[PDB]
Amino acid sequence: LFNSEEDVVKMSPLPTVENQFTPTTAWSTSVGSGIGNFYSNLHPALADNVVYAADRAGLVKALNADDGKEIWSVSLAEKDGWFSKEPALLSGGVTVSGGHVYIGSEKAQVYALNTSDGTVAWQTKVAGEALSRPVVSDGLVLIHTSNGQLQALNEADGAVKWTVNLDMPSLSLRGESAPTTAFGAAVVGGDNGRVSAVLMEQGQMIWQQRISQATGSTEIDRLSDVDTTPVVVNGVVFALAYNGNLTALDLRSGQIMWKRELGSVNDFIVDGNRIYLVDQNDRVMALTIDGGVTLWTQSDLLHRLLTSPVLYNGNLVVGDSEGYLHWINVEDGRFVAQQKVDSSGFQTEPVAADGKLLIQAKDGTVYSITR
Amino acid sequence: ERVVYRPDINQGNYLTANDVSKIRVGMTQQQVAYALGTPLMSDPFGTNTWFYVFRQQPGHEGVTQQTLTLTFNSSGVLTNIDNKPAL
Amino acid sequence: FVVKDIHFEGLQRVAVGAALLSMPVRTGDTVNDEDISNTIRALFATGNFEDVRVLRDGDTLLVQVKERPTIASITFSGNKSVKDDMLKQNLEASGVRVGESLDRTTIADIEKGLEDFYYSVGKYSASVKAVVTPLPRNRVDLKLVFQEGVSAEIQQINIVGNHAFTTDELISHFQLRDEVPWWNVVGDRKYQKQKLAGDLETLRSYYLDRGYARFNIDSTQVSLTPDKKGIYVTVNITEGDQYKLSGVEVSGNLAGHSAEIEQLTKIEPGELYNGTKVTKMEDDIKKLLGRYGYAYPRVQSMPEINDADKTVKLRVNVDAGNRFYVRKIRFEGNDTSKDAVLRREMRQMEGAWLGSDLVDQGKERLNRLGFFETVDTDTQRVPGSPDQVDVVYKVKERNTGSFNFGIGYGTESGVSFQAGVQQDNWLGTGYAVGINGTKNDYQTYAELSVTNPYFTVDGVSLGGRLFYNDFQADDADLSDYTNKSYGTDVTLGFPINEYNSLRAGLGYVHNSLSNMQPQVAMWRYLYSMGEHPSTSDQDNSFKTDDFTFNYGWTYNKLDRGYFPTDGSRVNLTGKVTIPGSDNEYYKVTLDTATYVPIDDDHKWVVLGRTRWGYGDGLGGKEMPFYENFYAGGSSTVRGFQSNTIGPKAVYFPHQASNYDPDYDYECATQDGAKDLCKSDDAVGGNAMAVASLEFITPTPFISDKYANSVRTSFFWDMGTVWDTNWDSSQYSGYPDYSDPSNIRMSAGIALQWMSPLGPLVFSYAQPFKKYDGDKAEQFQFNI
Amino acid sequence: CSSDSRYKRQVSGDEAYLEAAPLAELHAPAGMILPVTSGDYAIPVTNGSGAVGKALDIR
Amino acid sequence: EVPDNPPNEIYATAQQKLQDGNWRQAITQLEALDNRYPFGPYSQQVQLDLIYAYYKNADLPLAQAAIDRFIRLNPTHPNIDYVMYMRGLTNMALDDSALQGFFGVDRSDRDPQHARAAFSDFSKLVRGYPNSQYTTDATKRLVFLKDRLAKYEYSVAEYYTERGAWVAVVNRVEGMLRDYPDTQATRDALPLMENAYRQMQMNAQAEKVAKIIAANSS
Repeated sequence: LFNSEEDVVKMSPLPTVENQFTPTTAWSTSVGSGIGNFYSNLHPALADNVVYAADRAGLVKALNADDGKEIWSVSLAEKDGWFSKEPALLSGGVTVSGGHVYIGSEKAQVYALNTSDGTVAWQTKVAGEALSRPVVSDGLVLIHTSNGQLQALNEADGAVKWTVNLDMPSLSLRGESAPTTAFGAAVVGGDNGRVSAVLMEQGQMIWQQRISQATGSTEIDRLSDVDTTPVVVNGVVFALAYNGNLTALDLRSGQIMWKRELGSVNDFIVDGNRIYLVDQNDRVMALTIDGGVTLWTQSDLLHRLLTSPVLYNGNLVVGDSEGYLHWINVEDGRFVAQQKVDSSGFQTEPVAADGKLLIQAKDGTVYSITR
Repeated sequence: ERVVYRPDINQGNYLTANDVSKIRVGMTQQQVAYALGTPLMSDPFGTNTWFYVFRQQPGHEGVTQQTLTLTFNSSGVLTNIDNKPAL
Repeated sequence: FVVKDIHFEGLQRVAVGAALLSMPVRTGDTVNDEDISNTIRALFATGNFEDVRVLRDGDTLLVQVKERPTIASITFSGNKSVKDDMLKQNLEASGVRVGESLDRTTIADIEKGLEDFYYSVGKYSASVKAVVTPLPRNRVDLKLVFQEGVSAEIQQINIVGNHAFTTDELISHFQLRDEVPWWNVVGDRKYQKQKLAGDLETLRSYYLDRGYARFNIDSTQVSLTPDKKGIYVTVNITEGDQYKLSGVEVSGNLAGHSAEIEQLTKIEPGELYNGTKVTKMEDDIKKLLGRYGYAYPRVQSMPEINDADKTVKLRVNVDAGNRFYVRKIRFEGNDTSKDAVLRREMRQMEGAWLGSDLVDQGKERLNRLGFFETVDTDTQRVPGSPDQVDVVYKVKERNTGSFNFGIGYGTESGVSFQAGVQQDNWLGTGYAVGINGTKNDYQTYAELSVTNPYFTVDGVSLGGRLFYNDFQADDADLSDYTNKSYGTDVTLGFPINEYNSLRAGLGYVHNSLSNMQPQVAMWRYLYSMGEHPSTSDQDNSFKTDDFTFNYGWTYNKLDRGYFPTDGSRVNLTGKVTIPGSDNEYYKVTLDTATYVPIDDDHKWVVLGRTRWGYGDGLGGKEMPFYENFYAGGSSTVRGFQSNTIGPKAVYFPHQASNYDPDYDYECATQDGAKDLCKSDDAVGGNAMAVASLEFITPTPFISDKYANSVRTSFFWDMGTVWDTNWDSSQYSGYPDYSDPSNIRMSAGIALQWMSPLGPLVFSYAQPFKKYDGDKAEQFQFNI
Repeated sequence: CSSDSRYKRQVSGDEAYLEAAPLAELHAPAGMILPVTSGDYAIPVTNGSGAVGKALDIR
Repeated sequence: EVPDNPPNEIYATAQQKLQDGNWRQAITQLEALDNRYPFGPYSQQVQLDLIYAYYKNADLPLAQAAIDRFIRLNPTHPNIDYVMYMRGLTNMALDDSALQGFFGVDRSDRDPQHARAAFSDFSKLVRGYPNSQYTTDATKRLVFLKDRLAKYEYSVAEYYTERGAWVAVVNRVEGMLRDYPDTQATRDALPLMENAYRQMQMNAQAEKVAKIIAANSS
């Protein structure tokens, strides 16, 4: 076993460590089996000066975002049913919108947890569990669930505004579509390497736009999890295909303004014309909004376990499941700081909110990070 | 034989009492074959003659038999339903 | 331009004219300039061509074909878990092989399809690299390079849309087992999507038998987890709102067997619906029509599932065939054995209807043969009347002959040897013979044992066995032990039922002894014989001619005669003497071998092999001491040495054995260790109770093409042999075996190695507890 | 080194099909002649010449 | 052995290791002759030499594949007269083989599997090459081939007579009838069906056979 089962391929743990602005934690408030090693789109937010934190198999916390000491905690480990004390099992993120904490759960169920205490301000089961985090918006609980459904529930009680189908998968092509609202349309990505827009009023397809490759005869890896979410610069949608092919496209029609069918990208942010991104090999590039003009790039992150990148403390910040945080020179690609603040590591979206930079790690959980 | 146990010998391709009623003298081979099928023995060098014989042996006792021979003409039109019992 | 001479450069595998006929312009055709370009591409339609340079010398064609013909090898690297032939199958899938039209255009298409094969394994994290590497003058090697990162494995099962049934029991139904702990270690792992489809019905039938007759699976979402291993799965199902089987209205072409059909439709109207029970009940009718000749038992149902009372109503539409389908039969795979011995190993007769069981029961007897590799058949409906189904009995036959070892002095200490071998139907003629014998300075043993198992057509088993043991244990060829013994065994096989079978025979043993040992169990037998010689010497002789009567009986409902896995065969046998025998005694026994499936897929089966035996005198006598019961060594309490488990006698105070040699074979003798020395060898008892409990273990690391007839098994081995006639006053200061509790203990593993002259059973057993006088060789090699 | 038993080991074979002979053919009376040949039991009996048995050449 | 050499150098060593008795080498020559040069001028003669190297090394299915190869390499070739005979001569030897022949143990009631295959190919020879040097050979094989099938099918009609499925007797006897009239074993099966008739009280149908017995007394 120990000297026999061996066959691996390349990986880099952490090349290029820097501490030019020496990074710290703003506080550490580890919650438990939070995000977990388990792949699920439950991830925290930061609001109300309250770290509304969670365990995905246990306690749903709320912690004072000064020190992360507890505002409240409840447990959505559902205590009865045909499964009889099943754990929390959260598929959608910690969507704290108003006095509810909306979380898509892996019961195919969406609990709005009342932000004052954590009582379920409403619950409502949806068609499939939340492949994307609940985009609670405009009275709608807009969720790309696992079956490629866009559901819209009421965010006050769960009254289902609609449930429409998105760009389908083939097996479960986990294209995080995260159905945004732009130009009065529920703007939403895809699973087959497509993208679309449907109506924000009833889920009425404004247009469906195939972008690029997916599984089946132009197949992509099991690692492909690519967030196909629209980042709409309102006239021009910027979104990914499921093979990570970057695309500028119309919102009224989905007509491709330009697309990188050269990109195979995992995480992406459009920072003005500075499209900072994370490729399949966790390789970082700064593209433009005209195409793929590399403003800068980085292989200091290359074959990593990265999170989404964020502009914070003047640098591109990104964690990894190796527990390293990485402050990247937004000028060019270099570490300006590196923080190993955990070892269970990060796959959450880093929440640069309440003035902080909130992450919940996998099991070495919630840390606020600063430099 | 001073042995009372004999493993029983059986043999079908016969006619039941229901089978003889399906046919009568006049019916062609086909008409019999629509009624009874074709037996697993016919007259190889003689005329159309359809041999449906039962055979069965019991333990230490005498062998049963129900031979039912369907002798047609050359046209196959039934001419003789020749039933023959055991012995 | 019209060509006078086409110049055909670069030709190895394809012909010159095969190029020229592939040229749209031949030598002398009307040549166009695009036809020259068509002479480029239509030559590339050979597939063996790298470049085709159709130039013309004014009009004189010069076609410089560069070639990629026969791929002179294909090589592989990095595929530790993956067979190269499976990758060669992908090359066979992509139309390329060794010696083929090379295409360097499909290299990634290979490696994609290799990865798409590596997909279908249950991985994707693996490297693939077809490398086109040249071989003589234009030929090539296809070098294949692999860095296999990780497969995929069962991680998570999400079931939404279930309303009653816990996924823990559902994973317990399915083969999505994903837990092998470190201190609670159990079971295995490693996903395959081909198991998944059966795991869908392992849910579905499980809902079907519950009543869920509106059960459907809505959808299924198996996680493409960003790790290239992670298999989580969301399934959406619609539970099925349980129904009651509430009435059977079976009809159709019931062939007049409607009441017997109604016995097969004896249901409870209103119990929770079980379509699986409905499913097999149709097959009972298909057996019932199969019983009555109808090999066309078209029996379909309609479960009119009534959702208003939450019930089911059972329409069943039946159609029979005709009776006399068994027209004739064929027998195949007897190129070296007799056909008719297989035909008399069969129950269904030609010129009859279908007895659906009798072909299988005949095949069951042929399964109980064990001189076969395969028992199967081909049951061909010959087209014609509905009385024409012929039956090819396609079967394969197995190995023959097996020598038995134990021989050796180095082949240097005189002319001393051991033989022994079996004949195995005598080449499929119909005569199973097994013959052994050994002539040394210490013995001269003769034996034969032959049966005509079908001396008559019923299975009269003309089992003729002989022996001549001139056993001459050597101190001067006397003075250790003399016994010349000789005689026969003719014993016959009886039909009792078709799984029941009696045995009876008679025996001749004339033992002729001299120089008899001082040990009490002889002498207590000698005095039970009423023969009282002097025990301080081995001067003592004995001439006996015991005439016994053999008898026995056999059960037969265990599977195979060479590799069984389920069932049992009871082996009752015994002997008793007659008025006229030179000793009046008996000896009875029974041996068991049950095959109980731990795994009912028979990768784990209980093999309870036990042995019993008892024999004493009929009155005023005793059973002879050579008829006492032994164990150890190769026995079912192994790891010992042979005849080490059992009672232990004591020599009487002794002297010269008619000259016991100078300090050799000490038997309380004058030459060493005088005056009531003891025998620590298993002299055996009048009672036998020994056993082995074996458990079928699979072998994963072996090519299972031949490990399938290799049976490795674990055991504990324990047993007791003792004498109920044993003394506790002359074995008062000695091992007493009057008690039944003389229980030995051993454990270990055996390895049956399937060799082409019979399987080879080698076993390391380890005696845990060994009782009085046991002697051990833990490593035993056997047959 | 073998008496009655053919040293320098070999495997058993067959050529007796040419070395055999036919048997008596049917002579059945009238009305009792069924057709008695099917398939290539009707031998395509042709004797365009050349050697037989062991005498036959092998290329 | 023998890589991409001169083919005649491969072929000389092929003909040499044929004449050496190194058929296992000569096979490996004639393979490496056609592994490199299957387009050789004697590549059909290679197949004639391969079967010659196969049969003298007792490689009947390898011969039979090379027989199929000679068909698939040259289905119009006149040396199918060898090869279709060799197709029989494989299948004549492919059928039965045992060491019980010194004891006189018959294997004509063993399975005539490739004998039924040799029943085709020897007849396909004397059909396809009714003039060949192998033709006078193969016809006499077919004489015993139907007679091997006689004692094959005679062995089971006795068994059904021992079984007492008298319909199954007359089925094997009429199959013995309707194939080979030239066998005495059918004329010895002649009372058996008649006895099976007489057990089935088709004594009259048996008496039809009794005059056949009267006609087949000579």
